[PDB]
Amino acid sequence: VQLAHHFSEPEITLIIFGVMAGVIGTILLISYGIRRLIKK
Amino acid sequence: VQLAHHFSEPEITLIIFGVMAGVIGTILLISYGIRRLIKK
Repeated sequence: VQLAHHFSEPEITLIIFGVMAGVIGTILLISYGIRRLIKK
Repeated sequence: VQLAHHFSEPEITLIIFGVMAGVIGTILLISYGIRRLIKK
């Protein structure tokens, strides 16, 4: 993870990041649900 | 995933919206995946 920005604050980069973060949270929830289904 | 610009003018408003949008997109993808599998 070497990112690809730093100077100034690209509003698009942060907005994109927020969208990505929401997707990641949903994925994490799905993984937990999948584990519950399996496990045992 | 609109990118033409025309919803949240303010940053936090758009970044927060993007995060919400990402979660929605993930949910849509899951529904599509389920359909490909074919439920019932």
